[PDB]
Amino acid sequence: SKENLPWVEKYRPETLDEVYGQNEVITTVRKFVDEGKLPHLLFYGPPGTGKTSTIVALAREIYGKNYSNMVLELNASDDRGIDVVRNQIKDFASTRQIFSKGFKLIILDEADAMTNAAQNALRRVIERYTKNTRFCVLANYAHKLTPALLSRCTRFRFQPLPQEAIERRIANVLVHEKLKLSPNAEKALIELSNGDMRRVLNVLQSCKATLDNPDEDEISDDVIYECCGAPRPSDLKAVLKSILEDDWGTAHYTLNKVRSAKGLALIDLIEGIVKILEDYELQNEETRVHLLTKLADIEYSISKGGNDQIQGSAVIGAIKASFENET
Amino acid sequence: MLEAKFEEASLFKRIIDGFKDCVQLVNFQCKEDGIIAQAVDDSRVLLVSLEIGVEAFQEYRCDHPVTLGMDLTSLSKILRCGNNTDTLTLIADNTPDSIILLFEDTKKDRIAEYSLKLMDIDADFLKIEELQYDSTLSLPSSEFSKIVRDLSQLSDSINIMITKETIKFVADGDIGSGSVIIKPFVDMEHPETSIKLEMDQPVDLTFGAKYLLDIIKGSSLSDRVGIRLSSEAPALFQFDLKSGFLQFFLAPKF
Amino acid sequence: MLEAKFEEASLFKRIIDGFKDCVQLVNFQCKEDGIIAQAVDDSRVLLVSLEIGVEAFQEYRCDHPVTLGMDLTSLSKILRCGNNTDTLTLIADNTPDSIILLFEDTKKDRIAEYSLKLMDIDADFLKIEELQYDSTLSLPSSEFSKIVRDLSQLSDSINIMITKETIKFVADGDIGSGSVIIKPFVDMEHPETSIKLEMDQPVDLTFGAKYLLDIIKGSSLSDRVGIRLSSEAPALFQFDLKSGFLQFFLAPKFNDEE
Amino acid sequence: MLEAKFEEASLFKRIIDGFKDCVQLVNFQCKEDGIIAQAVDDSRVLLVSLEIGVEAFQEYRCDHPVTLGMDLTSLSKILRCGNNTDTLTLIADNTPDSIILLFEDTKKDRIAEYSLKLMDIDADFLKIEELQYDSTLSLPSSEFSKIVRDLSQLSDSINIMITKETIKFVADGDIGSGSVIIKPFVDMEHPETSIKLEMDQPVDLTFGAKYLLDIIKGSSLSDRVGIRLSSEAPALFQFDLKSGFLQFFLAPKFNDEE
Amino acid sequence: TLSLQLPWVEKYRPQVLSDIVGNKETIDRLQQIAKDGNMPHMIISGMPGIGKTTSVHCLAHELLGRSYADGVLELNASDDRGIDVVRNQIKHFAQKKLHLPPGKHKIVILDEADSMTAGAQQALRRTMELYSNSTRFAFACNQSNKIIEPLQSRCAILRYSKLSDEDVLKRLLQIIKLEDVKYTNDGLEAIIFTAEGDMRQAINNLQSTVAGHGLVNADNVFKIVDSPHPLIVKKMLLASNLEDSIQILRTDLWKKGYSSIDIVTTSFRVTKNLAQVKESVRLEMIKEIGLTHMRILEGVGTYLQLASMLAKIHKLNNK
Amino acid sequence: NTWASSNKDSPISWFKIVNQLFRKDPHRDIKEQFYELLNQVELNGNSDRILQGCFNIFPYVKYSDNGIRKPANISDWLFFHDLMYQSMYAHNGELLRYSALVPLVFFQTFGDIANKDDIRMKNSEYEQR
Ligand SMILES: Nc1ncnc2c1ncn2[C@@H]1O[C@H](COP(=O)(O)OP(=O)(O)OP(O)(O)=S)[C@@H](O)[C@H]1O
Ligand SMILES: Nc1ncnc2c1ncn2[C@@H]1O[C@H](COP(=O)(O)OP(=O)(O)OP(O)(O)=S)[C@@H](O)[C@H]1O
Ligand SMILES: [Mg+2]
Ligand SMILES: [Mg+2]
Repeated sequence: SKENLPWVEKYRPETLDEVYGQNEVITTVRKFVDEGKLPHLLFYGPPGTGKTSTIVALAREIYGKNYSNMVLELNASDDRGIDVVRNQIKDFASTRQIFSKGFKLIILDEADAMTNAAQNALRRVIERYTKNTRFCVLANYAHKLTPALLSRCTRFRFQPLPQEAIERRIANVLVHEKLKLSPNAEKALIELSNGDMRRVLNVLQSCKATLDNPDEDEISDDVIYECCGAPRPSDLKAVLKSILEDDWGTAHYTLNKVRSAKGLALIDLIEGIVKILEDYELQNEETRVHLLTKLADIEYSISKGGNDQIQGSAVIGAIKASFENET
Repeated sequence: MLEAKFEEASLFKRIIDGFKDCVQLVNFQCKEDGIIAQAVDDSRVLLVSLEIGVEAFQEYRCDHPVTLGMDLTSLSKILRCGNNTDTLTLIADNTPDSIILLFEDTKKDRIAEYSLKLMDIDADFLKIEELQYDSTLSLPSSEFSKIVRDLSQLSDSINIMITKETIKFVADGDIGSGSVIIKPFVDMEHPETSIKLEMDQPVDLTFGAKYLLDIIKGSSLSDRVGIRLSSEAPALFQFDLKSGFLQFFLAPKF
Repeated sequence: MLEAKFEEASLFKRIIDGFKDCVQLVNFQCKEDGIIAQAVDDSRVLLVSLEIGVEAFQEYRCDHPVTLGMDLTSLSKILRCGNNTDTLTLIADNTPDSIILLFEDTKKDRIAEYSLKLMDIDADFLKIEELQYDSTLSLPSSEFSKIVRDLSQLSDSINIMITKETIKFVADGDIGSGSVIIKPFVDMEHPETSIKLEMDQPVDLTFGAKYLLDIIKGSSLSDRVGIRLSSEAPALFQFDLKSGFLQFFLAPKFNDEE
Repeated sequence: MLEAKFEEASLFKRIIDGFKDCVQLVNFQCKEDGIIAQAVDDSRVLLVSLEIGVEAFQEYRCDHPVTLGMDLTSLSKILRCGNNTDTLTLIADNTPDSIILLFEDTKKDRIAEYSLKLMDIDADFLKIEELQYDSTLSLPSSEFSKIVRDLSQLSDSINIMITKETIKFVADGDIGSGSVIIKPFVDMEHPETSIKLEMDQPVDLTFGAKYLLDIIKGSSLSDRVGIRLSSEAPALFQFDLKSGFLQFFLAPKFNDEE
Repeated sequence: TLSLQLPWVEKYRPQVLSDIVGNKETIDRLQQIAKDGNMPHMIISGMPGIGKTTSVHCLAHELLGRSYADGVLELNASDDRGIDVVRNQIKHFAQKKLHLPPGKHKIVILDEADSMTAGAQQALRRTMELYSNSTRFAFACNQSNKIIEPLQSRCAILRYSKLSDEDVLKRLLQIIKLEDVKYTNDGLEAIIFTAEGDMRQAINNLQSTVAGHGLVNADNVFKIVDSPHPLIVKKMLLASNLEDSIQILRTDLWKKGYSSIDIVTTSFRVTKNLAQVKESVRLEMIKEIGLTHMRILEGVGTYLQLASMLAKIHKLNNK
Repeated sequence: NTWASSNKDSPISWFKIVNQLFRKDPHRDIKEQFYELLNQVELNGNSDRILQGCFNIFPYVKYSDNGIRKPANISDWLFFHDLMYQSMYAHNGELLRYSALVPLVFFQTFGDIANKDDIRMKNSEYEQR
């Protein structure tokens, strides 16, 4: 049953009308398929944008419910070498369908992990067998693909999910589940997503589990922040104010009590302070240079461990010394 | 439930030898009229299809069909305990997580029992067999194996061409070309060596030698092989069993 | 000195086949009552112990014991010249630097002679055999080989469990589990196929399948295999020879110990 | 043109088995008195030379000699279709780009026909055979194979030494040394097992074991093997056919020369 | 839907050497060679999508006439091209007997010659040397340095260059005339700008824009194909003030879904190929970019690292 | 004197590139020389051997010396190269593009018009290893 799959897998789009966020590419692909001219596609974009769902729904709309048989889907989980290409992909492209009549579809998902020799062998397979089969390459990084292979396909960039589409999907999930969500809670949820539907679905399931109730109540900002462990804008701005204006010992005490009262992480506070200070209209860019350099150094040091108190004091001192040049 | 006892474990071992290597996953289904099994290779050019009727067993009981999928390699790994003469019983409940293979010698003596883990495969049996094929022919399977083994050395493609009263296998590659031409004939001195051919339309198809090589394994199950060809569908190579058959459907080249 | 002539080079070749692969160094010692040999694998979980009495030879002369160590691989490399039917004579002086293997055909015709370099090994023969084992059983060795070959595919550990009138071999791993259950029985139609069992105490030990696989080789030396198990010591698998025996002592896995 | 029909495809298959592995390119030439073929290995220490007279065939027609070169590997790849009992006909025009091998069963039934691509090789047949050799000997080829297979294990060099009424093969390497000594003898109970030796001068030559191993393959063509040795030239190992022979000329090692 | 139509790159693939709008010198050279015959061994190198494979295909077709099927041996990177293939199949084709006109020769086309192993390339030397009177070799590669010097010594070297604006514009105008498409000057200009001398990519973008919107206009071309990525990165690095570069990185690159790895790597390329600033400042900017590249490869790839990289580059440019 | 066919199909011996990295031509733009040298270092694919060559040669090269700081700046690059080379065995070789930049720092820092003679070199490191 579908009630056992996680929310990321349960709510996977099955038709092209359930893929939100991407409109300019979805309409163009629908027109390509209706008019017949479907070229070799290259879906490039960040994780969680809906490239795999888009191509799966496309193959479903093209071949019907028997998609799992008329399409050759290869990914990084499967062995994709040069010999694998030579045998499997060439035998698939050269032959025809065993279930119906029509062009074939080869979905090379996550093809950014393929060997250079494999791409060099495939770039002539795409150019030779082009009247009976098509190629779809999904990628997160366009630098791992050879320029020859990159030039044979039409590139579609999957933009991050905007506010309207992610709110539409959230409303769809809140309709499918016996769940209510606060408006400010929804805004905070959209803020900690960066256009990643996977994160939204995961944390929505997690905060529904956090409710502890038969779901007769609502999900507020407190639930989201306590479940995702993300700092609140209130505590963020309080720490920033105490760092910018208050005394050194008082700033240290404030940072300690804020990061220990809710168990917040220093890296999340660093990213939040970076995001907040990005809107600050500042004087001569030397302060911004020092701030960015020191904050990136502290983040790279945190990414390897160390003393949290020493790193917090380093953040405080870096912000203070950077702002001391603004006078 | 599944409860099928083979008189000789050898029959099942040879049947599985046929799926061996060319496919990884097999989907079995037992029911009131017997057992069927289907396996498709990754490139989807070969389908291996089995049918064993109730009469092929020494004991068969089924009051509730069971479908079960498994890794072919795991199965063959376990399929060398039959002593060939051992008795083999396939056993499974109505909602199995495993398949039990039970080998026993006549006397109570030695009992080898296995519990193979199953894989979940979306049930989707194909029914691609045709009513009529362009041409139909049968010949000794050992002869077909030799024909395939000859030509294979020359190319990765072996062409089968059929015209009135003529069957011609051809391979042409780097070192040169080869051909084997056979003609229909009835041998009364023993008709299991005859070569029959019924042609409704001349055919000319090419197959990947690597696949024909997988298919010839069926020789171990039957003296003769039936080959049905069509320009409209995958070719059918069939090896008859006592109450049953092992079929290989192979898609022609371009 | 060493002077031992085997009627058929084949017997010695099969004996060495038993040490083969599972051990690298073998320490032989000839004496007045015959020849013995011991080899222990690197992990020290397997001991291969041989005894060939004077009567197993066509000619044996010993007025002064000689101990000699050698590389098993070197020995087997040379042990395929026996034609099986050739006569084999092992020869060595009292303070040898080498061991001479002399293969001769009945007629004077062809004489293949080898001079194998010896290794110096500290003489330290083990005497780990027990007076009484918890349980003792014998069965056809080809049957034991099949039992081991079956289960081996399933796991790196094969458990042997003994209860009154019941012997059960079990393996359980990734693909699933398997078991072979045998029962004691006397076959008068030919008792070399019988399965005997004497149990003083139920036993349940686990062994590393890789080692049992090395041990089954003894089938080529005897129709039956004797298995003696104890919770106090290494298990003993024994293959009798005419005047002699080849023994394999295998330490049970502690939980992870071959 | 070339038109040679072998009664049994098996004869040709065994002949080619002899060139197999040790040489890559073979130069055939058919003519009025039969077919000859020569192949030299890359290091030029071994020459394989064949002669098949007209009488070895069931049908042979030649009104115009044809020389043709080919890759040995390609030929053997195709040389397993003979069913051994099949009939084999070699066919080629006077200026061929290919060689046709035609295998047919007695009945019209099955006809396997091959068209092998030829290689252009500068015609340069060698005629290195000597009038007289220092020593000449023949013995069963299976015996010669065993002698070679024994010694090969010990060294990459096998020495052949001949003195009055004595033939001695010797190998000496890392693990030790070995020798096989044979003596001339006439067995009337069946003279195909006799060992003849005619010595005009004692000889002592060393050959690379890898090459002698290639040569022993001829056992499948003849019961006996003739070995002719000289200190002035390559040794000749010969396997007679009904109307023909397969010869292997092997250069002695200088000290290091196969 | 039941079947698709052939793309314009394959449908309008040139079949005669006159239809090629590539480098005029080499095109007329190959045309005169096909007219007179005696085609020598050749190696055509260049960049993807400029008319290298089509050029050699047209040359072989025009030179062999109807004997193209039995006189041309095509081997791509999709087929095995190891030592065994060169030893057996290529040698059998070169030794094959074939009656040809007294001005033609058998052609062995080897696509993607830069991917052949060293053993095969070494074996091909005598293979092409002993049969240079009845078999000719034409290699098509992107990097001539990947082919060994002994092989390059036995053949001519044809280096194909980028296609200027005029040639691609003329080819696109010919395609539009042959297809009756509604277009505009700014749309074709945007297409050529996003093509970057890539004729295949230009025709592909044109066909995609036609099948997606019908009218080839700059707005449609820009909405269906993003601007040349390297150009926005160059404008970001060449910014004079820190806030402008930060806003560019935020809006154009980060808010549109461009991964940090692509941004930093595109950044490295732009710098390496930069010519506006001096050598030392370019090396310092490359050093800072490469330190950011290091941090990113370790999984610390975020917007803060790129912001710090830009800040360090500006500090270097801050005298 | 045979070298025409070499100029026609063969690259620049890594030794010749090392000697070119220490040479400045007074008659050509420094930027054009830098891009020509970058292309030669990239085409060779053996940036490590070129750098090891530069490391063995730089103490024997004539370079206007103020306090031998130039060597101190180059120790930091060389350390950057060693970190990059260690990371090539841990990570997919995207970092290989930056390996050609480290040899070019020698051209910027130690390239002089005085360096007209070719310094021959050896492999002390293989012997030391
Ligand atoms: N545009 C979208 N509309 C609706 N749900 C979406 C959308 N994008 C992602 N999702 C959800 O996120 C899940 C994962 O989507 P995927 O297509 O697998 O992500 P992706 O774009 O392929 O990125 P990868 O797989 O990490 S490279 C889907 O099953 C949906 O539940
Ligand atoms: N000069 C040209 N004139 C017309 N069309 C061209 C030209 N160059 C390329 N094309 C088009 O681009 C398609 C592919 O060209 P190719 O020759 O395969 O590219 P390439 O130059 O070989 O680069 P590769 O194959 O990626 S190494 C052709 O089928 C044409 O449609
Ligand atoms: Mg995906
Ligand atoms: Mg190309």
